[PDB]
Amino acid sequence: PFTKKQWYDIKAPLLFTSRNVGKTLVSRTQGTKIASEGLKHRVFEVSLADLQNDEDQAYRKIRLRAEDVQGMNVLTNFWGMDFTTDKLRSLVRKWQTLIEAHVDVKTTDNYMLRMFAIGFTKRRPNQVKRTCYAQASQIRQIRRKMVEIMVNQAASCDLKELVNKFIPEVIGKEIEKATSSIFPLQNVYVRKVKILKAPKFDLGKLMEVHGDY
Amino acid sequence: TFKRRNGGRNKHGRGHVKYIRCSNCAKCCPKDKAIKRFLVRNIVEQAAVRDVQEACVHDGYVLPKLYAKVHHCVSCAIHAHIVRVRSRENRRNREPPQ
Amino acid sequence: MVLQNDIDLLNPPAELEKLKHKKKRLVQSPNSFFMDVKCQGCFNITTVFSHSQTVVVCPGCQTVLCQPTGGKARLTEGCSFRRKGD
Amino acid sequence: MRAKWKKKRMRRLKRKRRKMRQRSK
Amino acid sequence: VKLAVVVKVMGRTGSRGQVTQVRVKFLDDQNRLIMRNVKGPVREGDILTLLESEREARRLR
Amino acid sequence: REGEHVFGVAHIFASFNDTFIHVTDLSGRETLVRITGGMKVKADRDESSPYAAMLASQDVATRCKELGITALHIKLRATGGNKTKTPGPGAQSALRALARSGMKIGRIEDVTPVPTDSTRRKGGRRGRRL
RNA sequence: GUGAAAUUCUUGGAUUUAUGAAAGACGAACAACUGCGAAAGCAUUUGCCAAGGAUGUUUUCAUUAAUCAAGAACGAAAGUUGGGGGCUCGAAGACGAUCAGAUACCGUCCUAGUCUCAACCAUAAACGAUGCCGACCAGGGAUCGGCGGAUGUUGCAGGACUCCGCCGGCACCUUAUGAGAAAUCAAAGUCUUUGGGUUCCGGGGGGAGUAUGGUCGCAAGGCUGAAACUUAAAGGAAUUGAC
Ligand SMILES: [K+]
Ligand SMILES: [Mg+2]
Ligand SMILES: [Mg+2]
Ligand SMILES: [Mg+2]
Ligand SMILES: [Mg+2]
Ligand SMILES: [Mg+2]
Ligand SMILES: [Mg+2]
Ligand SMILES: [Mg+2]
Ligand SMILES: [Mg+2]
Ligand SMILES: [Mg+2]
Ligand SMILES: [Mg+2]
Repeated sequence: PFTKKQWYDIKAPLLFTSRNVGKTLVSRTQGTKIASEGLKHRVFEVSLADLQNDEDQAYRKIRLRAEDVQGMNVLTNFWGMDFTTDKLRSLVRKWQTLIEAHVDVKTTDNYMLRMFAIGFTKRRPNQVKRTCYAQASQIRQIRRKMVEIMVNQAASCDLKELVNKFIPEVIGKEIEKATSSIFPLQNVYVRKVKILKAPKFDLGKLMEVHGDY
Repeated sequence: TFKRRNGGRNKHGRGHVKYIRCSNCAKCCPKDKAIKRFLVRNIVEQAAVRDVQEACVHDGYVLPKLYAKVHHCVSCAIHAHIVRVRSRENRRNREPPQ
Repeated sequence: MVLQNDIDLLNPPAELEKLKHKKKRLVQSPNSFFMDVKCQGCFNITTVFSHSQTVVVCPGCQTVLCQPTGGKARLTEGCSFRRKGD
Repeated sequence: MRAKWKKKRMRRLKRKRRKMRQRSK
Repeated sequence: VKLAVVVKVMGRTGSRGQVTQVRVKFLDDQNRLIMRNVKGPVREGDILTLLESEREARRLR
Repeated sequence: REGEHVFGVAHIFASFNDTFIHVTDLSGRETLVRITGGMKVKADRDESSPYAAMLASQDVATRCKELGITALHIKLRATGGNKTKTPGPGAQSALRALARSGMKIGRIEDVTPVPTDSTRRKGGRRGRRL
């Protein structure tokens, strides 16, 4: 807010559609407060609706991480994908079965991350039962299917494809239709992703997923 | 004199049920006995939605909802008019209003 | 269906006892039977219990016939079923 | 008078009597 | 100083019933509808002055 | 530039005692203007009143024009945690004045901290008796 | 923080915002007139270990059974002995506030405790205020587990759904022709037209679950448990007023 500070602009990764993401501040050069080190904010919450210019995906949230500050830009990278409280609170309904699964899969880039999936039983078109529950011996099989599908689509090439299958519902739809032999399982997708560990900066692989700025 | 057949709670076929805390006084009440409600409301009300519509950057932004399950002890529920005292014959009426 | 005043306990309807519990019938009777399962090929004479509990085999290829379940043994789709009686 | 507090008073009397009796054995 | 015309009267409210809660719209901007309270006698079709146009109200105060 | 909106984040924190309007950078590690409802009133009871939040929102609107903050992301929250979770009385007016004081609003979310299962709430087992 | 304030924190930066690590406790929403267990009680995932009800059975033994003095297992919370842990909350204590007074209700800081391991205690409105086993006697729909049949849809024999039936369970609704002092109860019915089996247990209200003895416990205490004296009522259900 002072007469000092510099107006930097963030750069979303090339994987999305729009790279311009707001503006940010930093102390210019005062003493030991280096601008390069001070701009390692490393967390930016966006909606993924702006990054795709489509409004129906506003329920999502993308956590970007500032990796390297260069050329008055910040050059962020993926650091997480979560949900807004609105969608999660809207989904959980009474007279229903909630199934939650989670795994700790690992990618080739040594990006240890944790994935969470959430699912709900679906009533049939001709249903007079007012509850639509499931037996625990069935929800356990659903959870096993969720975990095995998660570790099947993961454990593959770099995270680029992993987020390429996150902004669409590829894991969620695959789990949905791989469990129809047990229950219909409506509204299935990845609740949130937590990055447990990053390998290193690696000094250059970030520029392979960024444009010319 | 037994005022209610179920004793004022909803316990059958079990001996113990964990409690909750009333949202107004923080008094421990059994989960089945507590008066539970689910309130769903707009973040901004009708007087506010008009002024927030044009203030929104894009017209495609649907206004967000908020959902809250609240629990009340009998004293707080009665004092807050969540549930009134009913007549002896109307006490058995478990039908929700409308 | 006023009450048993119209029906006769001695001579009750012959179909209503097809649905009561076996113990609760006028005379207790089993609900099971024996069937001579015929495979797709030869060796079609093997006799098995309806509510079987052991996974029976066939001399030819062991031709697994039935799986024991909570009730009637799960005959395979390939094995043909006909019943023998007294 | 609440019977709970009457029971508490009785317990206090009992322990005081026990102490008095232990004094003289 | 945003003159408003009383649009409907929502019955006398308050401890003594002295305040009367009404709905008004601005003469500068007809389409904006607010709720306020007024002392004294008020009938529909009247024009009422004010000082602060941002204060809101509640139904059946 | 003009038209295209520079976005800040308003961390409205409306309890039953105060009302914080805190505008930060997208990261949240910066701070543009942080004013509570208690700054604009001379009695520590009226801090949570809607009019104090109205005044504080007017001041944040005045401050956030000189730096080019042309739109806000609102993250409304309440006490949260193990305590009360509904937003305070001043939550709406503080928002409403933002709309009225020529300020653009982006996404509106609720970020009240909810526990999956909290520690013991204060007051005792019998609760706060009046 | 409060109806309102103060005790307390704070320009050495309190409150607030973002990131990260650690610690202990706790398992929201899903969660129900739903499930399991002898009761107390039991709610994140996964693996292991033994156990259990119900269902199915043209498997087996053949009265092996029901209830039980004595005698035993288990038994919320608080409490006791040590070791660890010690986030939050919080008996005792202190302070602020209200008040004629406030050793209380309202605020804040907190000790034992709240968590866990190895031992003790043996009590609760431990309640369905309703011991266990067996037979019969109205109807109805819903629901949980298993099984039998029919049925025609699923981005998929079987699973999900629909319909009928049987056994077992938690309950619910209507009505006595039943019972009851009544509230009410489908069992609290089949009772002067009194008898299916068996265990425990009450004899007007106090004194009193007190005294003492016995006995278990480190203790707090538990089990067993009177008498003198006093009293004409105490009490249950419903009714009309008054508040
Ligand atoms: K209730
Ligand atoms: Mg099923
Ligand atoms: Mg009463
Ligand atoms: Mg049971
Ligand atoms: Mg109990
Ligand atoms: Mg949970
Ligand atoms: Mg269940
Ligand atoms: Mg004994
Ligand atoms: Mg007892
Ligand atoms: Mg069934
Ligand atoms: Mg007597």
